[PDB]
Amino acid sequence: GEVVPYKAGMQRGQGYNTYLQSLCVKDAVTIERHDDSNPPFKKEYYSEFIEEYEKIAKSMRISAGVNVDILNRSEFETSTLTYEVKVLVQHQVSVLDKHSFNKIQTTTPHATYGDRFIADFIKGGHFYARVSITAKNSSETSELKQSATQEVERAVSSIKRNASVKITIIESTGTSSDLLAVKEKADQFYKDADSGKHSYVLFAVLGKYRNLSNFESYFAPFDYQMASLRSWALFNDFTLYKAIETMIKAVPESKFKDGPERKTQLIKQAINIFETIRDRVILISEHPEAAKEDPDHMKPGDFRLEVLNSIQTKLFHAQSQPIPNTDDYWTDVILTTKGSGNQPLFTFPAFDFGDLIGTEVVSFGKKKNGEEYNCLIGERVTSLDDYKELSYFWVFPDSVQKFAMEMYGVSKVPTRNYMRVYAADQSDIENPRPYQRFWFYVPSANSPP
Amino acid sequence: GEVVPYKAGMQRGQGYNTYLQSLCVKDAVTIERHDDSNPPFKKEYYSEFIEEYEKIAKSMRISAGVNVDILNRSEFETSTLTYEVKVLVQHQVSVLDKHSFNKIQTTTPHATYGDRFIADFIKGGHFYARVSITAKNSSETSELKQSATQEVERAVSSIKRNASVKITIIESTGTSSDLLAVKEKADQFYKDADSGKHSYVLFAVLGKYRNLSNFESYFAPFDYQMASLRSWALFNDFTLYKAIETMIKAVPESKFKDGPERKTQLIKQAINIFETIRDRVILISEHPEAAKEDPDHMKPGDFRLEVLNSIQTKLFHAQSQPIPNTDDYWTDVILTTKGSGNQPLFTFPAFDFGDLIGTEVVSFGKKKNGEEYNCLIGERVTSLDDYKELSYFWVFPDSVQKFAMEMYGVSKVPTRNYMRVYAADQSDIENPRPYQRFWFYVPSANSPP
Amino acid sequence: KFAMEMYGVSKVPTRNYMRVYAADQSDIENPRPYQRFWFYVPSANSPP
Amino acid sequence: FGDLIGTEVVSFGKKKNGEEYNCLIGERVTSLDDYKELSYFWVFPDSVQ
Repeated sequence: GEVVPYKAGMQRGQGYNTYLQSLCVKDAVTIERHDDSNPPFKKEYYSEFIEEYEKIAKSMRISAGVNVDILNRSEFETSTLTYEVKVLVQHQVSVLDKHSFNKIQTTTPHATYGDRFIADFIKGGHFYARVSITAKNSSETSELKQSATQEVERAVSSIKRNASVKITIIESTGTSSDLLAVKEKADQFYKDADSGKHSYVLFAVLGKYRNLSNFESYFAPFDYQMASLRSWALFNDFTLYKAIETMIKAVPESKFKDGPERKTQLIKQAINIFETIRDRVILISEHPEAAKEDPDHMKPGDFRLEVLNSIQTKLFHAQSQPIPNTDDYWTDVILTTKGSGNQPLFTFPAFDFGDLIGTEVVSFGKKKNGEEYNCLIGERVTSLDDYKELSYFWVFPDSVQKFAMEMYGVSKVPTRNYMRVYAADQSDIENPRPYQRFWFYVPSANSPP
Repeated sequence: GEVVPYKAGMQRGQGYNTYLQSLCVKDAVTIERHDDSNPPFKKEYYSEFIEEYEKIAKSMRISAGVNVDILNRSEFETSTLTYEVKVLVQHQVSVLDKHSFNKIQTTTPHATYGDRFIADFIKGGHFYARVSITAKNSSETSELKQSATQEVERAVSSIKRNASVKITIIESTGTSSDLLAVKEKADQFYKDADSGKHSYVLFAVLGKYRNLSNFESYFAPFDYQMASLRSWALFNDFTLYKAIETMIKAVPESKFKDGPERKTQLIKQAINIFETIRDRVILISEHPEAAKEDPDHMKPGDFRLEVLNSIQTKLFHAQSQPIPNTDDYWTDVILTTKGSGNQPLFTFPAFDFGDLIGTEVVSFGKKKNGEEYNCLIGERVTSLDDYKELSYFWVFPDSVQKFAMEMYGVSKVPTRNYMRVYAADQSDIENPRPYQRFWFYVPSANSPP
Repeated sequence: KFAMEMYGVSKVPTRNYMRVYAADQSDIENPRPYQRFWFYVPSANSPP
Repeated sequence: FGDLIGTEVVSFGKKKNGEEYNCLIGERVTSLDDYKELSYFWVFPDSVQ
């Protein structure tokens, strides 16, 4: 605990609850700048100027000998210029400042002051440029034809058509011939740093209230290093529980098992237990010694299981299409519509809507311009043009505890797009067949409702 | 104890607990700068300007003698310029300053003041430049053909295509023709030092509170030289224990022997004994004479052993593939999948996941574009292109106390990629066979659970 | 419980013979050529 | 093993590109290229009481 990423609203000289990573009382510490001078700084400058692809190819074809003449010319020019710089400036914290501690009013000084204060801000800067000057593609051409009666033919002529200047400039600085223009700003940035105008807040340096001279032990600051280490299993469960609030809200009503009165008490059940872990965290602020007690709240895994159990599913009954000129070899099409003469493989619950994290879609790509069978995970037809979604449905690419244990694997024959989807094994993954795209797990019906 | 690497947040004139290497009260010592002048400095300047690879090769081929003509030209130019400088500036500590000691009222002056204070900061600077100007690769070429009826053919012409300017500049300085531009900054850096603007904090000089004139023996500072020497076996165990906290956290739940209730009490057991050694260190601060007492905490080795004992393993049963045109010679393939006609060699627990420090992976490289058998440790197929993965699994490259005692060695035949992996010996290392890549130890099943 | 009955639009490219029919959820899944749009009309079975 | 002051290593240099037998004290094969290692072991160049 010596640095922390900048968080907007930070005010120099304020408490910082290093465990909760929140912000605390402002102006507890007054820093007097005895000397007005920018701190020492460190500079970097990586620059590239890629070759000048200068290529002139020129033609001169003449033929004469009722006398005829031929005079043909050509001219091809190229010029690819590229540029790139990256300037990094990092300042330091001045060593000639005075730190003091001001007294505030709270019967709970621990929650007001916190643990550590923001002494000085680590400042810096950044630069990033790219110039892409495209070729000229000069195309000077010409033809002539003098037969004897007379004849002239000069209907051949063309000129350059190319000029691309792509410029990207990314800067983080402070207030006080395109290749060359970028260079001057890039070089001026180097020289500008020496003037010490590159004051952009990057990091904050933390200091302990004990080291303050003016601190006469207004309180006993906690040391959260061990408390944070012990209470890590709880911190992760916080992010997971917050994420699964959006699980319930995102999915619509028309795909809940119990119907109307399932959204609210699933939403309320998650938030009610979100309170239990949030107040446990707030309790650790008052009593870091309370980190010993084990959690007394339902696991995110068990509650997540409860979420998926109450979700309707689609019975994607894969069917083996029969194609002529095939013996003991079928064509597996995963379509929900019953077919005639197609052998059904298996009928299983599946997810026909997104908004359920941990799931990805397997959208078959059928050529509208042809008949090729494709199977792309998380890649719809919309990426390409004139293709058809035989079937799209989100699924779990990986297994889950006691829910998604049965397996499905995709295999394709390069010569002929006969979809070969079958119940694969951990060995099909270990030793993959040619053109085997992806494998996915589907929920097991053996789960108890 | 005279110098210490800079630690951000350091404030001139503050206590320093040399044993704990932490920071203590700020502004215990006030340093008055009687004279405003930068201290004497030492400069270095190492410079290289590599040759100018100037190479012109030019062609002039003519042939004439129904009269024909041939006129061929060429031109090849090269110019490789390289540059490099390294400027080091180191200041000194002024000898004409006054040091004083300010009183802070505390019941524990030892833990507040510490042992030594930060008198002056050793300042300096740095420079590092590299210019790589690539060749022009001028390619002037031409051809001509005059047959007698007439004929002209000039369809041969090309121009230079190369211009690379790689610039890297690394600077540590203070606030107040690319080859030549770098030189001016490099030379200006030399001249800039004379003005004494190269004030970058590098080292901190420590002073003893006893030598202060104003010190009337406010306390009796400890001498931690002997205490630190005695308590070194404990300091190492600290870093090891902190490292193995991430051991447990990194590895997932699905590869723990006891399952759910193994992560938390393995995590808690490590942190609980992390407290015991951290408080022992904090106790040495109050009582350095307490360095005599031997440790009363479990060894990192024994606790580490406990970590690996509770880890599931993979039974990589190596099998000898039979290849035609081989007598009494097989092909050992280390694959977990049972094969037909392949002789199994040994079946052993192994680690199929990283996140366990002290382990490295042996990822076979199988040519997807061919059939070559490869065996690269810590080097996957991803480095190359079109290389199927036979087997990858992390292992201990070295032995461990009473866990990893059985050996495996890799040998390969240059003429034919017949993987020759066998139970090697310590002498197989001493005298290695040709193309023998690596040897590794696998856990011994004889360990008592 | 209001709009449950379905209508679907289909058109023949060669001749513009409007082919609008009572489609199904599967007609959406596997659409015929030049089938433009499908829409639901209120069901008279709703109780007033 | 090193780490014992007052000791130096005698690392035989065997040509991997050939068969020459070499014996260099405190000079391993790493200084040169393609030299197999026969034996390396730190020893006292001088006597001790």
